Amino acid sequence: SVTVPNDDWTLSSLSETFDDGTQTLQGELTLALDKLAKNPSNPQLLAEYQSKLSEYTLYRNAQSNTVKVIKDVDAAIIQNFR
Amino acid sequence: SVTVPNDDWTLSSLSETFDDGTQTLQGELTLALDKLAKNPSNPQLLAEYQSKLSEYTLYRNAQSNTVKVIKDVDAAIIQNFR
Amino acid sequence: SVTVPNDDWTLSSLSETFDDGTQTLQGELTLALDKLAKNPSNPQLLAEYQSKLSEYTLYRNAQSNTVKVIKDVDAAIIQNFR
Amino acid sequence: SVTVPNDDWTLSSLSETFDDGTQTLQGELTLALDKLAKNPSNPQLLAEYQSKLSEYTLYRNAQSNTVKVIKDVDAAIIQNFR
Amino acid sequence: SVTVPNDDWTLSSLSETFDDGTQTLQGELTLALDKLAKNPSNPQLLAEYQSKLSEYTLYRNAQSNTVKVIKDVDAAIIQNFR
Amino acid sequence: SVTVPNDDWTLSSLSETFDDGTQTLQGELTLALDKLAKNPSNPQLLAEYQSKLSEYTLYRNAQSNTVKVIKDVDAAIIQNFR
Amino acid sequence: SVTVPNDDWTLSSLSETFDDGTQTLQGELTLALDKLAKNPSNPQLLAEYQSKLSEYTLYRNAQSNTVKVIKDVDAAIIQNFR
Amino acid sequence: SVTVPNDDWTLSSLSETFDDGTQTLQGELTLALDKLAKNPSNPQLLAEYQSKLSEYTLYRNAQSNTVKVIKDVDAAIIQNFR
Amino acid sequence: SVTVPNDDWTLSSLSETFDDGTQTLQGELTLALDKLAKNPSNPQLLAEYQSKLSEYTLYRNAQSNTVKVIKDVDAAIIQNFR
Amino acid sequence: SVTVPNDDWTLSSLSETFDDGTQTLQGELTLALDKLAKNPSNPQLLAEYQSKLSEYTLYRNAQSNTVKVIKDVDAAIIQNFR
Amino acid sequence: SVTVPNDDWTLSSLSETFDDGTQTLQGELTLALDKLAKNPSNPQLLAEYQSKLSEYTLYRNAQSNTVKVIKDVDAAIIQNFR
Amino acid sequence: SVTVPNDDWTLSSLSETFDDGTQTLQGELTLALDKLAKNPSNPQLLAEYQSKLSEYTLYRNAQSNTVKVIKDVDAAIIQNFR
Amino acid sequence: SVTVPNDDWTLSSLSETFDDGTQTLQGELTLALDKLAKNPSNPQLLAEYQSKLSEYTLYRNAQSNTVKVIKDVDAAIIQNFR
Amino acid sequence: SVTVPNDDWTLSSLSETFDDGTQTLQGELTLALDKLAKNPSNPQLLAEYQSKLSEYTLYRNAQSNTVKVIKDVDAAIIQNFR
Amino acid sequence: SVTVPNDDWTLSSLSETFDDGTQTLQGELTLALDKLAKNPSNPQLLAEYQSKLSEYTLYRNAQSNTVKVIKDVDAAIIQNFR
Amino acid sequence: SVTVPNDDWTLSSLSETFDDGTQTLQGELTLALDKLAKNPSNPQLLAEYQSKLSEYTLYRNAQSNTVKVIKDVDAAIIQNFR
Amino acid sequence: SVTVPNDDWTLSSLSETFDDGTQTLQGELTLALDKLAKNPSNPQLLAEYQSKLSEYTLYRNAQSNTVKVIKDVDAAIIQNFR
Amino acid sequence: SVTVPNDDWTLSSLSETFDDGTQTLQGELTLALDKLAKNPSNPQLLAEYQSKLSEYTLYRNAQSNTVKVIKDVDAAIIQNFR
Amino acid sequence: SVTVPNDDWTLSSLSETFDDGTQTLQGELTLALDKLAKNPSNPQLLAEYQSKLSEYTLYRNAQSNTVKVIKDVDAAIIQNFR
Amino acid sequence: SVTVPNDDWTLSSLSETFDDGTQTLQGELTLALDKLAKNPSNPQLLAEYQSKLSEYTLYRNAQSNTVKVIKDVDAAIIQNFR
Amino acid sequence: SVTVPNDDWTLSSLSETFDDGTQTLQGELTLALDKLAKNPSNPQLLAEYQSKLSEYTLYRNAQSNTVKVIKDVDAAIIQNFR
Amino acid sequence: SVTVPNDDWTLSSLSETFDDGTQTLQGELTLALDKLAKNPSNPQLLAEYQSKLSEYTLYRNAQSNTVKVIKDVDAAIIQNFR
Repeated sequence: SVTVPNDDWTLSSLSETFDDGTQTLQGELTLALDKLAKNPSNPQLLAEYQSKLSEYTLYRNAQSNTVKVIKDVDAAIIQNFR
Repeated sequence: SVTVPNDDWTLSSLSETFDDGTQTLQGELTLALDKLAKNPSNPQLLAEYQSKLSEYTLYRNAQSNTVKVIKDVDAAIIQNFR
Repeated sequence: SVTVPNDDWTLSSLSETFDDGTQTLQGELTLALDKLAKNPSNPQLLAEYQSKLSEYTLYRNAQSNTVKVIKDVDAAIIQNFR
Repeated sequence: SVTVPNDDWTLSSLSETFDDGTQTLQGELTLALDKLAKNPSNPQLLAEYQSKLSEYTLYRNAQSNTVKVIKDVDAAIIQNFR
Repeated sequence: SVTVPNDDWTLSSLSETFDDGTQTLQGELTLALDKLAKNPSNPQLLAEYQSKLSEYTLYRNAQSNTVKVIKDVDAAIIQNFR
Repeated sequence: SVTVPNDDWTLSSLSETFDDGTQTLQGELTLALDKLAKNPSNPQLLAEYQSKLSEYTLYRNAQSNTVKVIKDVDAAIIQNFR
Repeated sequence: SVTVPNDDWTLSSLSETFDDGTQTLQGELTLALDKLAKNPSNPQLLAEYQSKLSEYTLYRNAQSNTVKVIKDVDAAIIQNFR
Repeated sequence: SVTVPNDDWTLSSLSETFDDGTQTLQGELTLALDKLAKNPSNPQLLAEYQSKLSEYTLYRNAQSNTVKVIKDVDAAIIQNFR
Repeated sequence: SVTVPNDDWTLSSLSETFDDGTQTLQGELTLALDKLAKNPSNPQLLAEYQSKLSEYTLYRNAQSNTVKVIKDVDAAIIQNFR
Repeated sequence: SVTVPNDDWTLSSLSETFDDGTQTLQGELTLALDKLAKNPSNPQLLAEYQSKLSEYTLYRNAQSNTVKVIKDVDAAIIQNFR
Repeated sequence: SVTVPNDDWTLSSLSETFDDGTQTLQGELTLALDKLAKNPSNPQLLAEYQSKLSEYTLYRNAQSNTVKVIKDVDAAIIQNFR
Repeated sequence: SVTVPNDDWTLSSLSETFDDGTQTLQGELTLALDKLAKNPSNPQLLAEYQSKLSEYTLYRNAQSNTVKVIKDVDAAIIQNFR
Repeated sequence: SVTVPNDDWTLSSLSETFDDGTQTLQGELTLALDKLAKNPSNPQLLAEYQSKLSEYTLYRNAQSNTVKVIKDVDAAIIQNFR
Repeated sequence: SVTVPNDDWTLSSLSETFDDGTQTLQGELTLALDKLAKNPSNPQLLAEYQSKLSEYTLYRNAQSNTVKVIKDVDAAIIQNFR
Repeated sequence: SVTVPNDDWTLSSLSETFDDGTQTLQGELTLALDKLAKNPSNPQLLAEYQSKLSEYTLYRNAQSNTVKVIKDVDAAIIQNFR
Repeated sequence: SVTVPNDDWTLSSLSETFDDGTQTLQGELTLALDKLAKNPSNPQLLAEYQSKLSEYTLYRNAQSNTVKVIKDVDAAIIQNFR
Repeated sequence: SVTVPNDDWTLSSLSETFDDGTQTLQGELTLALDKLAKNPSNPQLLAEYQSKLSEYTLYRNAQSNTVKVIKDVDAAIIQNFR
Repeated sequence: SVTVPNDDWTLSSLSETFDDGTQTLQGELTLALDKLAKNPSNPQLLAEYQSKLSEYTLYRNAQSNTVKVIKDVDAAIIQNFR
Repeated sequence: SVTVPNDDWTLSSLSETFDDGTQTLQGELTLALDKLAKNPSNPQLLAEYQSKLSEYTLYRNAQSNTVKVIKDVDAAIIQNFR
Repeated sequence: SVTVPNDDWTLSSLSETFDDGTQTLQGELTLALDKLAKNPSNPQLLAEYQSKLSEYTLYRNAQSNTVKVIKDVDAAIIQNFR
Repeated sequence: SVTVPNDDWTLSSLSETFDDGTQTLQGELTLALDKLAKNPSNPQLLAEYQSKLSEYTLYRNAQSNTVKVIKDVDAAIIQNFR
Repeated sequence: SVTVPNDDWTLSSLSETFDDGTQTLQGELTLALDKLAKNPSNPQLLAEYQSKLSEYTLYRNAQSNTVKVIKDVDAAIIQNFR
C-alpha cells in the first residue's frame, strides 16, 4: 500500500546516510593517511594513523584498519538489516 | 452480511497500522543504530542505543532489544487477537 | 403464522445489531490497545487503556477488561433473552 | 412464494459477503507479499509472510498458504452449503 | 456490484505501490551504479555494486543484477497475481 | 410488478460497476502510458506498456491494446447481456 | 436496530477525534517544551511555555499545565458523555 | 487507525529534533572546549568554558557541565514523555 | 500519478549528479593537463597525464584519454538507462 | 453519479502529472541549454544538447528538439485521450 | 520540529560570529599593545593604547580597557539573549 | 468529527509558522545587534539598530524595540485568535 | 384485531425515529462541544456552543442546554403521547 | 418516520459543511493576517488584508472584516434556516 | 503557512545581501579615503575621492558623498520595500 | 455538502499558490533591484531592470513595473474569479 | 368500510411523499445557497442561485424563490386536494 | 409514492455530480490560468490556455473559453432535463 | 497548485544562474581588459582581448565583443524562454 | 538520516581543526627549538624553551614538554570525545 | 543550476592560472633575454637563450622561440578546451 | 545524488593536496640538489643529499632517491585508493 513505499523511502534514505558516513570515512581516510606521510615528524599522527577502532573508545583510523574502513560500508547494509 | 466485511475492513486497516508502527520502529531502529556508530563520542546515544523498552517508562531501542523490535510486529497481530 | 417469522425477523435483526456493537467494540479494542503501546508518553491513554467499564460511568476499555469485551457478545444474546 | 426469493436474497447477499471477505483476503495477500519483498530486513514480516493459518490462532498469510487463500472463496460457497 | 470496483481499487493501488517500489529500485540503481564509478577507490562500493540479491540476505544491487531490477516490475504484477 | 424494477435496479447498479471498472481501466491507462514515456530507462515499463491482455494471464495494458481498453466498456454491456 | 450501531459509529468516530486532538496536543506539547529549552534567549517562548489554558483566552501550553494536557484526553470521553 | 501512526510520525520527527539539538550541543561542545585550550589568553573563553547552564540565564557550556551535555539527550526522550 | 513525477525528480537529480561528476572530471582535466605542461620536470605528472583509466585501478587522466573524458558524460545518461 | 467525478478527479490528477513532467522537462531544458553555452569546452554537453529524443533510446534534449519539448505538453492531453 | 534545530543552527552560527569578533578583538588587542611598547616615540599610539571605547565614538583599545575586551565575549552571549 | 482535527492541524501548522517567523525575527535580532556593535563606524547600522517598527513603514529592529521582538511571538497566538 | 398491531407498528416506528433524532442530537452534541474546545479562537463556535434552543428560531446547542438535549428524548415519548 | 431522520441527517451534514467552510475561512484568516505582518513590503497583501467582502466581487479578508469572519458561522445556521 | 516563512527567509537573506553590499561600500570607503590622503600626488585619486555617484555613470566615492554611503544601507531596506 | 468544502479547499490551495508566486515575484523583485544598483557597470541588468512585462514576451521586472508587481497579487484573486 | 382506511392509507403515504419531496427541496436549498456563498467566483452558481422555477423549464432554486420553497409543502396538501 | 422521492433522490445526486464536475472544471480553470501566467516561457501552456473545447477532441480550457466554463454548470441542469 | 510555484522556483533558480554566469563573464571581462592594457608586451593577450566568441570554438572576450557580453544576460532570459 | 552525516561533518571539521592546531603547535615547536639554539645569548629564549604549559598560565613550549606537544594531538580526539 | 556556475568558477580560476603561467613565462622571457645580452661572455646563456622547448626535455626559452611564448597563452585556452 | 559529487569534491581536493605535497617535494628537491653542488665544503649537505627516506626516521632527499620523489606522486593516487 502506501505503507510499502514508506519502507523503501526510509530504507533508501537510511542507506543513503550509511554510504555517506562511510564515504566520509573514506574522505577522512585520505586525510589521515596523508598526514602521517606528510609529517613524519610527529609520531602521534602516525600513532593515530595506525590503530584499531573501537567505536566508542577508539579513534578510527581508516588506513590503519583496512577492515574497518571497508567494514563500515558493507556493515551499514547489515545495519540496515538490523 | 454487511457486518462481516466490516470486521475485515477494520481488521485490515488495524493490521495496517500495526505494520506501519512496527516498520516505523524499524525505521527508527536504523537511525538509532546508526547514531551510536556514527557518534561514538556521546555515550548517551549508546546508552539510548542499548536499553530495554518498558512501554511507558523506557525509550525503546530497536537495536538494543532485538526481541523488542521483532516483538512488535508479531505482537501486533496478537494485539489484533486482543 | 405471519407472526412467528416476525419474531425471527426481529430477533435476527436485533441479534445482528448486537454482534455489530460488540464487533465495533472489538474494533475499538484494537485501537485502544494500539494507542497505549504506540504512545507510551501519555499515561492517560494507558489510564483509559486499563479500566473497568461501568456502562454509564466508565469508558469501556476492551483490552483492559477482557471480560467486558467478551461479555458483550455473549451478553447480547442474553440481552436478547431479556 | 415470497419465501423463496427470500432465500435467494439472503443467499445472494451472503455469498456477496463471502466473496468480499475472500477478495479482501486477496487484497491483504498482495500487501503481505509485497511487504516481505519490500523489506527484507525484518524477518518477522517474512515470518508472518509464511505461515499456516489456523482460523483463531494463526494470522493467515495469503501468500504463504496458497491453499488458504484459494480455500476461502471456494470454501465460502461450501460454507453457504453449511 | 460495489464489490467489484473494490478489487479494481485495491489492485490499482496495489499495483501502484509495486511500480513505485520498482522505480525506487530504479532510482537506487542509478545511485548505486554512479557510486562505484564515482569512487573507484573503495572496492566495497563495487562489491555492493555487483551482487546477487537474495531478498532477505542480500543487498540488492540493481546494476549488478540486471535481471533483478527488471524482475521486480514484471514480478510485481505476478505478485499481484499471487 | 415489484419484480420488474428490481431488474432495472440490479441492471443499473451492475452497469454502473462495469463503467466504473472500465473507467478505472482508463485511469490506469493514463498512468501506464505516462510511465513508459516518463521513464524510458526501464524497458520493463514499456514491456508492460505493450502487451496483450489475457484476462487471467496477462496484465492488461490499456494503451498497448487499444481494443482491450475500448473493449471492456462495450463488452461490459454485452456482459450485462450475458 | 440499525439505530444502535449508528451511535456506536458516531461515538467511535467522535471518540477518535478526541484522541486525535489530544494527541495533537501532545505533539504540540513536545514542540512547545522543546522550544523553550532550545531557545532560552526568548523568554516569550518560556512565557508561552508556562501558562494556564483558558479555552478561549489562553494559549494552552501542554507542558506548563500537566493537568491540562492529561485533562483533555480523559476529559474528552467525559465530553463524550456530555 | 490512521491516528496511531500519526503519533509515531510525530514522535519520530520530534525525537529526531531532540537528537539533533543535543548533537548540535555536542558540536558546540567540541568548539567550546577547543577554544579555551586554543586560546588560553582570554580567560573569558575559559569562563564560558566552565559554567552551569540555567536554561534561560546561563550559556550552556557542554564541556563545563558534563551532566548538562549528556543530560539533554537522555532528557529529550523524557521530554518526549512530557 | 504522483509516482510519475517522482521518477522525473529522481532522474533529474540523478542526471544532475552525472553532469556534475563529469564536469568535475572536466575541471580536473584542466588541472591535470596544465600540470604536465607546467612542470615538465617531473615525468610522473606526465605519467599520470597519460594513462588509461580503469575505473578502480587506474587514475583517470582526462587529457590522456579523450574518450574517457567524453565518455563519462554520454555514458552517464546511458548509466541513467542502466 | 459518484462515478463521474471520479473520472474528473483522476483526469485532473493525471493531467496534473503530465504538466508537471513537461514542466520538469522545461526545467531540464533550461539547464541543458545553459550547460552547453556555459561550457563550450566539452562538446559532449553540446552533443547532448542537440539530439533527437527517442523515448527509450535517446536522451531528450529539450532545446535540441523544440518540437519534443512542446510536444510533451500537448501530447500529454492527447495521452489523456489515449 | 524542523523549526527547533533552526534556532540551534542560527544560534550556533551567531554565537560563532561573536566569538570570532571578540577573538578578532583579541588579535587587535595584541597588536595594539605591542605597538605602544614597540614605538614609544609616538604618544598617539599610546593615546590610542589607552582609552575607553564607546561603541560608535571611541576606538576600542583592548589593552586599555580590560573590561572592554573581556566584556565583548561574555557580552556577546548576552547579546545572544538579546 | 474529521472537521475538528482539521482545525487542530491548521492551527498547529499556523502556530508553527508564527513561531518560526518570530524566531526568524530573533535570528535577525542577533544579527542586527551584532552589526552595530561590530561596526560602530556606520551610524546607519545603529540608526537601523534603534527604531520603532511600523509594520509596513518601518524596518523592525528587534534589539531596538524589545517590545516588538517579544510582541510578535505572544502576538502571534493572539493573531491565531484573530 | 389487525388494527391493534398497526398502532404498535406505527408507534414502534415512530418511537424509533424519535430516538434516532435525539441520538442524532447527541451526535451533534459531541461535535458541537468538541468544536468550541477545539477552536477557542472563534468565539462564534462558543457562541453557538452556548445558547437556548427555540425550536424554530434557535440553533439548538446540545451542550449549552443540558435540558434541551435530555429533553428531546423524554419529550419524544411525550410527543408520542401527543 | 424514516423521513424525519432524513432531515436530521441532511441538516447535520449540511451544518457540518458550514462549519467547515467557516473554519476554513478561519484558517485562511490566520494565513491572511500573518502575511501582511510577515511581509510589510508589499502593500497589496495589506490591501487584501483589509477589505470588505462582497460575496462575488470581493475577496473576503477575514481579519479585515471581523464581522465577516464571525458572520459566516452564525450566518450559516441562518442559512440552514434559509 | 509554509509560505510565510519563505518570505521571511527571502527577506532575511535579501536584507543580508544589502547590508553586505553597503558594508562592502564602507570597506571601499575606507580604502578610497585612505588613498587620497596617502597619495596626495595623484589628483585623480582625489578626483575619484570626491564625486557624486550616479549609479551607472558615476563611480561612487563613499567619502565624497556622505549621503551616498549612508544612503545605501537605509536605502536598501527601502529597496526591500520596493 | 462534501462538495462545498471541496471548493474551499481548492480555492484555498489555489489562492495559496497565487500568493506564493507573487511573493516569489517579490523575492525576485528584491534581487532584480539590487543587481542594478549593485552592478552599475552592466547596463543590461538595468535594461532588464526597467521593462514592461508582457507575460510571454517580456521578462517581468518587478521594480521596473510597480504596477506589474502589485498587479499579480491582486490580479491573482481576480484570476481566482476567472 | 375497508375502503375508507384505504384512502387514509393512500393519503398518508401520498402526503408522506410530498413532505419528503419538499424536504428534499429544503435539503437542496441548503446546498444551493451554500454553493453561491462558498464559491463567489462562478457567477453561474449565483445565477442558478437566483431564479424563478417554472416546473418544467426552470431549475428551481429554493433560496432564490422563497415562495417556491415554501410553496411546495403547502402546495402539496393542496395537491392532495387535487 | 415511494417512486417520486426516488426521482428526487436521483436528481439530487445527479445534480450534485454536475455541480461537482463543473466546480472541478472551475478548479482546473484556476490551475490552467495560473500556469500560463506563471510560465510564460512555454507557449504550449498558453496554447492549451486558449482553445475551444470540443468535448471529445479538445482539451477544455476554462479560462480560454469563458462560455465553456459557465456553460457546463448551466448546461448540466439542462442535461438534467435531457 | 503546488506545481505552479515549482516553475517559479525553478525559473527563479535558473534565472539566478544565468545572471551569475553573465556576471562572471563580466568579472572576466574586467580581468581580460585589464590584462591587455596592463601588459602591452604580449600581443597574445591583446589577441585574446579582441575576438569573436563562438560558443564552442572561440574564447569569449567580453571586452572585444561588447555585444557578446551584453548578449549573454539578455540572452539568458531568452534562454529561459527556450 | 540527514542528522547522522551532520555529526560526521561536524566531527570531521572539528577534528580537522584539532590537527591543525596541533600541527601549528608543531610548527611553533620547530621555531621555538630553533631559537634557543640559534641564539644562545638570550637565556630567556631558553627559559621559554623549557617550561611546562599550563593552558592559561603557561606559554607552551613544544620542545620543552615533549608530552605536551604529543599530548595535544592525541588529546584532541579525546577532546572530540568530550 | 548551481552546477553551471561551478564550471564558470572552475573555468575562470583555471583560465586564471593559465594566464599566470604564461605571464610568468613572459617574465622569465624578459629575464632570459636580458641575460644573454647582459653577459655575452658565457655562451651557455645564449645557448639557453636560443632553443626549442620540448615540454619535458627542453628548457623553454621564451625569446628563442617566439612561437612558444605566444603559444602558451593561446594554447592555454585551447587547453581549457581540452 | 548529492552524495556522489561529494566524493568527487573530496577526492578532487584530496588529490590536489597530494600533488601539492609532491610538487613541494619537487621544490625541495631542487633546493636540496643545488645545495650540495653549491657548497661542496660541507659534506653534511651531501650526506643529506643522498639518503633513503624512511617516512618517520629519514629526512627524504628527493635527489638522493629518485624513486622516492617519483614515488610520492604516483603513490599519492594509490593513497587515494587507500
